[PDB]
Amino acid sequence: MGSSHHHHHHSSGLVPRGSHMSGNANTDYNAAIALVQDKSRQDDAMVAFQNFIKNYPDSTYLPNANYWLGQLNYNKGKKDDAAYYFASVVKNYPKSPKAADAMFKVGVIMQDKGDTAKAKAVYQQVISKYPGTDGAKQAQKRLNAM
Repeated sequence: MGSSHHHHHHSSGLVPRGSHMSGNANTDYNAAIALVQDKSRQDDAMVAFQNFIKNYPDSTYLPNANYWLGQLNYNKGKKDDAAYYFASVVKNYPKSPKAADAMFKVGVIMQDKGDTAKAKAVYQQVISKYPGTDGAKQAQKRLNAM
């Protein structure tokens, strides 16, 4: 009918039992969504990360796992869909690098759609607004180059 969202598969294993982080969401998610980046795993990410952004509230990168999706899903030709993905993560994660990163990268699609005039300003923003962050770092090139 439409009940394809039963809460399960939350405990994968390990369960950090140290003073440091173990099973870093950073790494496992960067590994999940690295799939989106992977031109052979664009779908395997959507399945990977679905585990992250929806089924891993417990994981730090719950929001940002969507980040990697916000950039890459866009570059998948979802110049619409991930464009809002970013909007979601930049929103959700105020402290993520994604707020910058996809500010930069989804900050990129604009020109693709035709806001290299307006949205180019987006870049200028990350550089100064998101300064020295994943986005501001790469957006600096767009501020200077393109």
